[PDB]
This record gives sequence, structure tokens and C-alpha cells, in this order.
Amino acid sequence: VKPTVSKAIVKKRTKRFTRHRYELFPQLSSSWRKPRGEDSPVRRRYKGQKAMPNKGYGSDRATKYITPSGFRSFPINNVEDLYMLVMQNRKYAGVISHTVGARKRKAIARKAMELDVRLANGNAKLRKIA
Amino acid sequence: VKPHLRHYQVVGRESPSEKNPEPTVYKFEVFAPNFVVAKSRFWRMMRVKNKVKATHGDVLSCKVVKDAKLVARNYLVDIAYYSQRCGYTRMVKEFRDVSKTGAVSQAYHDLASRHRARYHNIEVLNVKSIPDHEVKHLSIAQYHAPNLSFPLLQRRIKAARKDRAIFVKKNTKRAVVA
Amino acid sequence: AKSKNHTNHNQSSKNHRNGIKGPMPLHLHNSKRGSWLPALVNARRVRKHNQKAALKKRRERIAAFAAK
Amino acid sequence: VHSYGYKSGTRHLFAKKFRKHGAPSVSTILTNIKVGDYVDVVADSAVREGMPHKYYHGRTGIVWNVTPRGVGVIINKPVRTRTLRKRICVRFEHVRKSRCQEAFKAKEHQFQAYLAAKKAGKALPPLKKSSRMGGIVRPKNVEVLARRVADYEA
Amino acid sequence: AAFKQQQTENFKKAVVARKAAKAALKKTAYLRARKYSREYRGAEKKLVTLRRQAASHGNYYLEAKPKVAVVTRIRGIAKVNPKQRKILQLLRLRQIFNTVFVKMNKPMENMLRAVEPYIAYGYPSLATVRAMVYKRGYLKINGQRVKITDNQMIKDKYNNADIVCAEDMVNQIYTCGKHFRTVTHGMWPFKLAPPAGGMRQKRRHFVEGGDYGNRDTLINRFLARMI
Amino acid sequence: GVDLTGISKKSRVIRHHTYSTNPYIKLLIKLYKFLAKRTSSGFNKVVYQRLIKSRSNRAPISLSRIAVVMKRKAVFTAKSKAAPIAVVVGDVLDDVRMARIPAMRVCALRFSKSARQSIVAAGGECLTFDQLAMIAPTGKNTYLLRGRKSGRESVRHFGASGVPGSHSKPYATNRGKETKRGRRTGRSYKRKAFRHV
RNA sequence: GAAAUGAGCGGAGUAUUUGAGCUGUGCACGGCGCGCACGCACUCUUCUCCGUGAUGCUCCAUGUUGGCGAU
RNA sequence: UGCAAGGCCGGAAAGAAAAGAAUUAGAGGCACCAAGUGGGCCUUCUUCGGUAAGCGGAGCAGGCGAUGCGGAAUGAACCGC
RNA sequence: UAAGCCCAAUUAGUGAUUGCCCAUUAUUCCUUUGGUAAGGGCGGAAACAAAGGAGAAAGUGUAGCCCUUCCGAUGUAGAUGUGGCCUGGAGGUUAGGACGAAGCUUAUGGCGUGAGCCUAAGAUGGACCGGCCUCUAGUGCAGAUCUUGGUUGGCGU
Ligand SMILES: *O[C@H]1[C@H](O)[C@@H](N)[C@@H](O[C@H]2[C@H](O[C@@H]3O[C@H](CO)[C@@H](O[C@H]4O[C@@H](CN)[C@@H](O)[C@H](O)[C@H]4N)[C@H]3O)[C@@H](O)[C@H](N)C[C@@H]2N)O[C@@H]1CO
Ligand SMILES: NC[C@@H]1O[C@H](O[C@H]2[C@@H](O)[C@H](O[C@@H]3[C@@H](O)[C@H](N)C[C@H](N)[C@H]3O[C@H]3O[C@H](CO)[C@@H](O)[C@H](O)[C@H]3N)O[C@@H]2CO)[C@H](N)[C@@H](O)[C@@H]1O
Ligand SMILES: [Mg+2]
Ligand SMILES: [Mg+2]
Repeated sequence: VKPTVSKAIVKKRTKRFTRHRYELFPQLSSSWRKPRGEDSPVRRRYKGQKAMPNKGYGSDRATKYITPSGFRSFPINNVEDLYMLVMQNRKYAGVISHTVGARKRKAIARKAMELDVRLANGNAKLRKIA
Repeated sequence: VKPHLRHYQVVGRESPSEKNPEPTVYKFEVFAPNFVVAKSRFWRMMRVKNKVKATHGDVLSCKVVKDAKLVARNYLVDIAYYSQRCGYTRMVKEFRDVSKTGAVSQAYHDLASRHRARYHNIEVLNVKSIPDHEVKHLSIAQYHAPNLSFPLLQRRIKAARKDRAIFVKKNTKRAVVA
Repeated sequence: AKSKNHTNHNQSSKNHRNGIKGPMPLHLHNSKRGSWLPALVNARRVRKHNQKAALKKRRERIAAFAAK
Repeated sequence: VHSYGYKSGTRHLFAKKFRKHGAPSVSTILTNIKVGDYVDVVADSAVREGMPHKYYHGRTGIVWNVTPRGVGVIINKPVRTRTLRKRICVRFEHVRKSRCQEAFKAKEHQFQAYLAAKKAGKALPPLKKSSRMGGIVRPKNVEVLARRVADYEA
Repeated sequence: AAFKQQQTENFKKAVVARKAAKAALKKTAYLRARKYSREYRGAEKKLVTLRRQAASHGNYYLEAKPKVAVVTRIRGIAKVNPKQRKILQLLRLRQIFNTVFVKMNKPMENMLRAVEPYIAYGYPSLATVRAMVYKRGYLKINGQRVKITDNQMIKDKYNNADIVCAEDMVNQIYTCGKHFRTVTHGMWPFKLAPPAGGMRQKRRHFVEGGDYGNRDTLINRFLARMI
Repeated sequence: GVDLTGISKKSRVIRHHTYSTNPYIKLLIKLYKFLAKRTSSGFNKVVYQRLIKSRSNRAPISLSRIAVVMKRKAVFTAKSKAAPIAVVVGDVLDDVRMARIPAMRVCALRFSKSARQSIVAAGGECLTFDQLAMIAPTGKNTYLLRGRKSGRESVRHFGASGVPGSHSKPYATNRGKETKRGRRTGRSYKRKAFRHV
């Protein structure tokens, strides 16, 4: 398949909303925690500070969730889950799960060329010829 | 500089009341930037002289007065101004300008410099072009000499905004930068 | 120790957030209890006639329906 | 006001006007107050009996009670966030009949003056034209407003 | 297809009915806007005649005092006292550079005196009204703010059979008429741009050398830099 | 930038969906949300909006109450017309205190086992709202009723109970406990049973 | 150009009726104890008409000219 | 036969004219349940004690508290927003 | 011969408008999100093989049933909502794993506003475990002179 197309992917922000002042502390994760500090410069929204996640940063819903190939991603675990993506084929792409073994990925990658269903993590070498 | 004040003739009147069925119509000469200022200086003077308000008020006319031929005249701008100390000082102040509305504008520019008085603290009375033989101060009377002949010394000849430069070449009309 | 005694500062701004709720009309809560009593006992004699007139008028409005 | 009694701060308020002293007049006794009427509570010292409190002195409300020498009257008092209706009871000298609805009973009876001249007759007083229209001014007198020199010497 | 044929045979009638109502309202807006233009041009000639008949015999023509004011708000929403703040709500001036047409009677002037540091008002011309109604005039249709695009949408809004086009609204606004209130309460408050070229001083009256207060028809050149 | 001061206080609480977990109320909300928009009848507007309401706000009606208000409308009904279909969005309970009742046709959201019997034994009929969407689908010749919310215990406890005028009931598991001070004139005061307004 | 709703894209013509002039006759206006600066009533300048529902509920797909790109 | 009261019956009703003759981003009226707070502080103006105070205490409003942003080089509170 | 003070202009007695520089303001154009939100469509119109395409759910809330339109949006203390995220166990269902599960590692990208989720590579591991709906609780750390273990600069002082 070739993906269905739409307008260009805008992505209001590509920078991660990381935590305030996490770089100075090896404990602190980069996952966002909201400041409740009463004198916090990020919370009080100063000029030179990090931004905070907000409803305005949300993504264009016509183009939301689609990967850079042009496909939404549906995680599959075996061969019978390719059969859901037959009509929904130029919209969704298969993502073979990590715990699926190397033996069962042959059966999935053979039929996903037969049945013409894009896998996001499989048979990219073979899809390049045909 | 084609002056900043205009000669408004504001005509107005109190109102047809039933106390006063036909009221008195008043004429008023004012030098104002525009007619909205000129109408309000008129109702300032209707209040402080005639007990008339603008609410119970008619402006019958507020029209500009065109000037004259441009001729060098001598103007007596009999002018008064308010300061907090020594309030309501009145001076006479003969001037030398081409028009009557420009003569009052000069009076507002040196009541502002010699005495630091602003627009609303100045009332202007009886601007008239007087002849040469009535001018009393010699700093205005020195221009009635029929053979004046002064030189323009100590000048500031600047370039013409299209050919101005930053670095010219010291004996030369070039422009090495700009 | 010492503090601030009495202030009326925020209160008029607090009183107008949910409004000054205005007075209610003169047909609501117009109880005549506590009024001058000889005229209160008289008006009870009249309302006990106006109720049986209202019982008779509605009963007379039904016989002017079962015949028409 | 350092004391919070009933008549506190009522020095000038419960006083009588200059050369207006004396006991109340006979046209106050004969003035008959009826239930449902707008009266106007104004406390009358020289009675000093059945006076309203000092709050109810410019106030005006509806009579709800008439007793032999008393008038109940419903007066709105705003408290915090609400306007509750206080039913005070005074002596009859501390109420005046209110002329608040005088200008409404005037244009009501003008609407039975009109409609008694339109449906039956035709004679009407003419409608009044506005003085704000643009007429011509015939100047019977003109002056010059000029701020003379002699206006400053005073 | 037995049900679907009767629907498109009824849709066929509603197409020729909107095509008739479009050209019927095109004529009675072409005809009614000609009537008003004769009044705007002819009554303007009448006062040029009366002011010459006045001036020839030494008399004066007292012009009619203006009945319509245009009122724009020139200061923002901060630090406003509750008497001044309520009048700015009752004039529908809740944001900076909102503009409303009001009548110029005694109830409205005594509301405009109370909020002068926040507003700049004056007397509009015919072109100031029709530039505000055409370019920036919107309507309150279904509780929503929709822009005037055709005279059918105006006629659907007012339902008055006297206000059928966009020249009816500039008529009732410019010359007060019986329906000044319904036209202006019909529209949303006009939201203008800031003036190009600037403002001289927001904080002082127009007579003091600034911007607020009354401009005795000078408000047209100030709004002509905003519309 | 807009001076919208009292604009959140103009908002009200509407709740377009139901909180119920019943799959048969959700089918009537499927049916009457269809009829509310696709019909100009004010019946289906009110029947849809009253079906969303909570179980406390769907207070039940008694069968002797249906039998009295249907009587007082059949007094001034011409007897060529039959009678309306009584419809309550809520429960019909039986009334012991009213033995004989006419043949009325009642549509309720649930009937008792005994309110169902005394309707059909009087020659009547218990309907349901899918069955009312077929006969009178817009509510022609109906009589929409509610059921009483005053007289509840909770409504009788709403109030202060010790400010003047209030005759609400105190929250007390012991009845003879809160009866002394502030409730008898001999025990220093008794709250005034009446206050104007 | 995947419904181009136009004084603009089309058809169909030589005119349409907007102003400016110059005006008639009543009224209104301006002076008196006849004027009307052409207000209200009934030759110059300009393009004027009719056109196409959705049998499309929604979304997405169609230029030109180079540069790069040969597994 | 008047008066006061509560009803009943019929009438009229610019739904409020004209005189500057209102306006409204005007859904009105009820009720339940319960947080946090109950140290405030600054300012134009009015003001009290004080020699005074970046002092103490009040009045009307607006602010900071709780809020940045654009300006006054810097400044919780000023100017603009 | 101000880059100072007081007045005044806007390209200058030339013939009329607004010298120009800067905002989380204003106008307008996009996108998001929420409404006391407001309207429309949802009986598959006909027709169409491979060698013009897919969707269309009567719907609080989703990867929102699909479109069109309008308005609002910051906030401490606080309240609330969330087919909002995350952890241990239980009831059901649907699947993974010696062709490599859990765990660990990261210049492994992807996408979600975000909490987070998922893929890839380990020249890591060596046997268990995921997703969804419900049920349950010893369920989320950055600080308590926090507890216990280890480490570190001072310092080869
Ligand atoms: O029952 C009383 C009521 O609780 C009380 N508010 C008031 O009603 C006012 C009315 O006030 C609105 O009532 C709404 C809720 O009761 C309220 O709306 C707002 O409430 C908040 C939370 N309750 C917010 O969540 C939200 O901003 C908004 N819904 C009030 O706006 C006024 O609007 C009326 N003008 C007057 C009523 N008296 O009095 C009731 C009497 O018991
Ligand atoms: N009076 C006319 C009729 O009143 C009916 O309502 C009447 C009664 O049904 C109703 O009485 C209810 C009672 O049903 C319910 N079970 C208990 C409730 N407390 C009572 O309410 C009444 O009674 C108490 C008695 O002190 C009063 O204090 C209270 O003010 C009053 N609401 O209140 C009215 C009694 O005067 C209906 N509204 C209607 O049929 C009709 O209008
Ligand atoms: Mg918080
Ligand atoms: Mg724990």
C-alpha cells in the first residue's frame, strides 16, 4: 500500500516538555511534572523559562497520530490480526509486537506482502524491490 | 512653518428659553488648533462672562477666517497669561510676521520660552497689524529700515536628504561610506 | 500582638458578586398575621363565604356542561 | 459612634427645622392612611413616641397594617447580598403619604383623557415639537465676547 | 426510490423558490436604496440653500443638534470603577476599540459624561456608517456573531418588512427612524482595528491635546483610520 | 481582553446524558432524543428531558393521584372524546386508600406489581414508552404527570431548624434529646415559629 | 479547476437609467407690511441583461519550468 | 346609596404617545452539599493620633496577594495592558 | 548649530489624511481545547470485478459518528471532571515466549498538549508474560535536621 494523504504535518512543538531543572539532579526524570511551587519561575510564567503543556499545543486532528510514513499504527501479535487491516489498509500499518519471536515473524511478514498490508517494523528490505 | 493655530470665529447663543424668549448672540475670536478646541474656549468664555453653559447652549457658527495677502506686517498680540505666583499678567508684545494667525503662533512660542506658559493658561486679545511708525521696541523697529542688508553668516548647510552622507573625503564632495 | 481591627474594604465587592438580591414582590409572602385583629377576623368571615361560592360556581359550571 | 443605642448620631437628624417647632398639625391627624398605600416615614420629634429607627427616615414603602394609632409599613433594607423587607410599625405622625406615584397617576388619567377624545370626539391638544430641530436664528441683539482688559482688575 | 423521488421533487420546488426570492429581494433593495440616496443627496442640498438664505440677510442658521453618536472605547479593561464599568457594559463596550452607535438624547449623554476617560465619541457621517456596516458590521443570528454577506440574511434576521437590506440599516442608524434600537441591538458591537498613524494621548481629553471625549464631527477621520 | 465579569455566573448545569446504568432507559433515551429533534411536539421535548433526570428527580406518583386529576379533566371533556393517556416518567405505586378507580390508560417507566393489577382490574391498561411511541407518537391526547417531591424526609430536614420561621426537623437519632433549651419558652427562649418573609 | 455563482467566468445587445446641466407648475423656504442659491410632489457622464442544486452525507486525490535523485 | 375588606361580572388597555423621553455580550425565580480563608498589604482621594516616619488607625474605590507581558535603566503595588 | 529646558510640527506658507520603533493588547488568518453552545447529514440515490480511493456509529466522554458555524481560554488556596495515564493482585476474554519472557541499557526513533505508550538495537539476559473489560489495594517521590545501604568532593590533604 501507499498511504492516504492529507495536509502537511505541522507539529506546533517538536521539543519535549521536560521537567524543570532536572539536568542538575541525576534522580529527576525528564518526564513532565507540574510546578506547584509558590515562587517557581516556570509556574509564574516568566520570560526566559520552560513552557508548560497546554491545550493550545494540541495537534491538528485531521493529521493527528499518523507516523512519518503516512500511516496510523495498529499493533499485531499473530497472522490473523493482518486480516483486520485488509480494508483498513491505506490508513493503518502493522506493528509486530516486541515479544513476538523470530519464528512467528516469518509467517506474518510473508502474508503481509501477499495480503499487501504495511508493517511498520518488518520486511522493509523486501518491500523495496516490489 | 505655516502656523499651528487657526483663526476661528465662533458665533453662539444661550438658548431660546421661556424666561428668555430671544437670547443674545455672541461673537468670539479664538486662535485654536481645530474647531473642537475653538468651540470649548467659546463655552469657557460664555461661562466666565455670561453664566451660560454649553449644555444650555447653541453654537450658531464656528468657521475659520482666511488670512490675507502674505505681507510683512507688525502685529500687537495683546496677550495675557496665568502663573500661580502673580496670576493673570497681561503684556502687549509687538511681533513681526506675514500673517495674523502666525503672529499669535509666535506669541504662543515665546510665552512658552520666556515665561513657561502653556496653551490653556493664555488668553489672546486684539491682534492687529500696526504700521511701522507705531512700533515701540527697537528689536522689531530695526526691520523698517529701507536698506537692511545683512549677511547669512555661521550657517548649517546640510545635504538634501537624498544625497546625505556619513564619510565624505575631506576636501572632496565624494562619499566613501553612504 | 496587635493586628488590624476592623475593615470594610472587600465587602462591597463581595456583596455584588452574587448581586444585591433585590426585594421580592408584594404578592409573595403577604401574610396578614400580626395585623390589626378586628379586621383580620372579619376577613376570615368573608373568605369562608368566598370558598363555598367557589365550590358552588364550579359545581354550577359542570351542570352547564353535562347539558350542552 | 462610641455608643450603639437606639437614638445615636441622631442629633441633627431628629431635630426640628428653624422656626418649624411645635406639636403636629391637625391635617396630619385627619390624613387617613389606608392599607396598600405608599407612605413616607419621616420621624417627627415633638412626638417622641412610636418613632422609627434612624435608618427609616428618608424611606418610603407600602402600608400593610393600620391599627388605631399605628401604621405598619414595609421598607426594604439591604443587608449583605440581599434586600429583605422590614415591617416596622410607627405612630401615625411619623408617616407622610408619598407623592412617588404622582407622575404615573397623571399620565394614567391622561390616557383616559385621550381615548375619551379619540373614540367619541376628535378634539385633541397638539403634540409638542422638539426644540432640537434646526431653525433659522434672527439676531435681535449681538455682542462681542472678547475678555476686555478691565475684566482682570477685580 | 419511492420516498427519495418525492424528496427531490420537493427540493426542486425549493430551488426555484430561493431563486425567485433572491431576485425579488434584489429589486426591492435596488429600489429602496435609490429612495434613500435621493434623500441623502436632496436633503443635503436643502441645508445648503437655507444657510445661504440665512447668510444673505445677516441671519444665522442654527443647525439641528446631532441625534446619533458613534462611540468607540479607547482604554482597556483594567482598573475600572464599578459605576464606570457598568456603563461600559450597558453600552456594549467591553473590549478596547469596540464601537457602538447610540442615540444622542439626554439619558444617553449623561451616561457618556460618566465614562469619558474610557471612550472617544463624536458625530458620524454617512460614509462612516456605511463603512462600518459593510466592512465590519456583523449580526446576532441564533445567538452567534455572523458577518453580513447578503440582504437575505438581514431580512431573515429583523423580520420587520422595513429593514430588508444593508441600506435599511445604514438608514435607521444615520437618520434615527422608528427602528434605531432594533437595528443596533440587531448587530454585534463593532470591533475595529487600532488607528493607523497612532493616537496622540490616550490619557487626556481631546481639548487638552489628547484623545478622549467629544469630537464635533472630527470622529470620522479617527474612525477612517480604523475601519 | 473582554470584560466578561459575571459571565460564568450566567452558566447553568444541563447534563445532556444520563447517569443511569440501566440498558433499557438508554433505549428510551435513544428513542426520545430522536423524537425531540425530529418533531415539533413539546411533549417529546419534556419527555426526553425528564428521562435524563436522576432517580431523585423522577419522584413517583400514586394511582389515586392519577385517578383524581384524570377525573377533574374528564369533568370538562365532552364524553365523545375518550380520555387522555396518562404518562408519568417515573413509577406508579398503588394506593390502598382508593379501592375503585375508572378504566384509565397509564404509561409509566415502571409499575408496582399491585399498581399493575389494580389498573387492569378496573378495565384499564398499563403501557410503556416504546408502546406510547406508536399510539400518539407526538403526545396527542396525553396527560403528563410527575409525582410529589415535597413530603420527603430529606426535604423536611432542609433548613436551620433553630432560626425563626424554620419548622425543619433536626438530624437526631434520639427524639427526646433535642427538646429543651431554645425549644421551650421556659428554658430561656424558644425559636419563633413565625417570621415575616 | 474534484460542483470557478462574477460589474470579474460565460452567453445575449447597443443601449440601460445614475448623476451634471437647463428647467415647467403647485407647495415648502427667504425677505416685505418680491426673490428662490433650482428643496418636496408628479447637452455631457455611465456598460445593461439574464445564466448553471448538492442525482456530492464526509474526507482525500489533477498544473508549469529547472536543480537533485539511475539502487 | 358612603367607607374598609375578600371575591364575582362586564368594559378599556398610545402594553405605554409626543416633548432629547433610556440602555443592556438583560434567561427570572428556588434549593441541596461542601472546600479554602478568617495574619493581609499598597495606592488616587477623604481622614485620626504623631514633630515625624518605608509609623499607627479608619472611609470610598482600585490593585498586589494570586499574574505574567510591554514600558519607567533596576523596583510585589506606578504607566500601558 | 544639544543628544538640555519650554512650545510646536511631520517631510513643510506646496497645493490638506497616517514621519516610524517596539507588546502575551487590537483587527484578521490558521491550529487546539472547552461551551447554558447553535445548525445540518445518517431509509447507503443510481452506478462501478481483477489484470478515481476509503469512510458514514442516532452519538456525554475515544484514534472524538461526519461536516459547517459562533464565543471563551492565564491563576495561588480550593472544588470538580476526565472510553486520562501508571503499579501490585483477583474475575473474565484475547494472545506472546528457548527462532529468547521478565529485568537492564540508549546520539532507538516514532506520537501523545501531557502523565505516558510503542518500535528498534544490545557483540545483554536466560523463563516466564502482554493487551482489553471489570474487581481490588500496603498503588505514583525531590526535599520531612526523612529511614536503611552504598558512594563522593574535601584529599594523597
Ligand atoms: O439556590 C440559590 C442559588 O444557589 C444561588 N446561586 C442563587 O441563585 C441566583 C443566581 O445565581 C446563580 O446560581 C447558580 C448555581 O446555584 C450560580 O451559577 C454559578 O454557580 C457556580 C457554582 N454554583 C459556578 O459553577 C458557575 O459559575 C455558575 N453555575 C449563580 O450564577 C443568579 O444568576 C440569579 N441572578 C439570582 C439567583 N438568586 O439563589 C438561589 C436561591 O436559593
Ligand atoms: N390547595 C390546592 C392543591 O394543593 C395541593 O397541595 C396541597 C397538599 O397536597 C400539599 O400538602 C403536602 C402533602 O402532600 C405532603 N404529604 C406533605 C407536605 N408537607 C404538605 O405540604 C403542605 O403541608 C404542610 C402542613 O404543615 C405545610 O406546612 C406546608 O406549607 C404545605 N406545603 O400542599 C398543599 C396543601 O395546602 C396541590 N398543590 C394541588 O393539588 C392543589 O393546588
Ligand atoms: Mg492548585
Ligand atoms: Mg504507601
